[PDB]
Amino acid sequence: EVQLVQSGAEVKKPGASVKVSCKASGYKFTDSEMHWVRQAPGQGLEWIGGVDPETEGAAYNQKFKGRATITRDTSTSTAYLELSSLRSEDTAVYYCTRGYDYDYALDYWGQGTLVTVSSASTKGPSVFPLAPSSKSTSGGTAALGCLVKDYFPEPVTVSWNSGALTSGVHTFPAVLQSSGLYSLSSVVTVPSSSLGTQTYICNVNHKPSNTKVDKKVEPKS
Amino acid sequence: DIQMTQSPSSLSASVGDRVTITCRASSSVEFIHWYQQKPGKAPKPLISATSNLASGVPSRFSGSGSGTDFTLTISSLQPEDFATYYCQQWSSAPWTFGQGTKVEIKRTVAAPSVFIFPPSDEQLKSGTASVVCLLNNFYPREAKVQWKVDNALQSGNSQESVTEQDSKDSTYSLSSTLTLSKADYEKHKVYACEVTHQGLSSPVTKSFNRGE
Amino acid sequence: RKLPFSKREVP
Repeated sequence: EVQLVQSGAEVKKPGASVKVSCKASGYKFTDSEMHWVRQAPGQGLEWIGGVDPETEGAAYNQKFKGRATITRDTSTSTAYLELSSLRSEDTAVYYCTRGYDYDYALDYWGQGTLVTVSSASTKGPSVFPLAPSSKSTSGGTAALGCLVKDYFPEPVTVSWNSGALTSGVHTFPAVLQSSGLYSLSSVVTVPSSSLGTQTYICNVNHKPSNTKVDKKVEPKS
Repeated sequence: DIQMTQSPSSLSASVGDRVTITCRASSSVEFIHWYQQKPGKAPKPLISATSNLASGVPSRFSGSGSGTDFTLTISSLQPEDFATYYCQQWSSAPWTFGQGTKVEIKRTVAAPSVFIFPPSDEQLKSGTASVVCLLNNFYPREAKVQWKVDNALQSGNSQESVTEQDSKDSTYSLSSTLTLSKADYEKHKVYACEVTHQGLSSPVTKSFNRGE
Repeated sequence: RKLPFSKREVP
């Protein structure tokens, strides 16, 4: 199975540089190209550049020439994108993607790495339960969740029960609070009949502040 | 550079409708590739070299065109086709993409299921009270949430966000958070979330009494 | 198989 695993989200100050990694597996790394594509709020997708490991060089889109450095370590099957002199316009999700054949679309993509360019201080979130109770029931179903409050920058990821619970989950887009900090909620609807036997834990991850929080959400007593 | 322009930038259609997305290149290209991107996910290959379905792509997708004019057709739109579609060329350097086309799904009206969450005791210890109101699985998107504290209509102390359209049932969900200091929260008894929606014959209120 | 950018042939 082909996998492209990227490094975690980062916050960087304007003028600083960022280096993103893309660890490849499931194919012959030296026999394919690795490309970098970004998705910025302002545009859709933009090709940054790429590398064919059997060339000792890299290709760049003229827009990024002199500011981006694309490298590769054939021994660890890892491709890297370094972007320097970071500006506000560089806040974007950066994807690595495999260039397999000229007649075929970029067939495998990394999960993306959000890079935020800001002078503001990183802040880890506070995680609070959204407890199921008589106020969060609907025709035999109970809603419950986690409130992930006051973090910076984005993203926060939320899983339920280490990813074993996915059905009925809604992790909401973050809201920007007046303080400049973000907040989000992640909810799930489950049978109200099994609230005393099942365990619901939200796994909260905020890579920029290295925060990992597991919160068990119990019915309110 | 070869500029890729898609039309329309967004469209909405019902399940079973036939949908078209055009891609125009500012200069002739050998072919284009199409990608499909679901929200919060990486793009996935959809069509290779104008008309060849990528691996695992259902038969309802087709691609046609040549030179500067290309079309993606979805013969029977399905709920899981909610995504942004992108065309791309690499016949000329730099490789360029279209701006994307958001495809949204029209479906029948569905009333929200409304839930209310008082602040946790842990949050209260920290000096703040966030009261969360959840509107689950409704259609259309337009929904009105009003916060009422001891029956007084609130303004300027809440924030809301809506999810992307669900990939299976094409509904939205909405979260609304009322934030007050622990002192302001402790001054009042009744906390009510009042919901107005096309699917509700009259507004639905979910409420609780502080410390109950 | 021709690599997209480099056009390198890989059998």
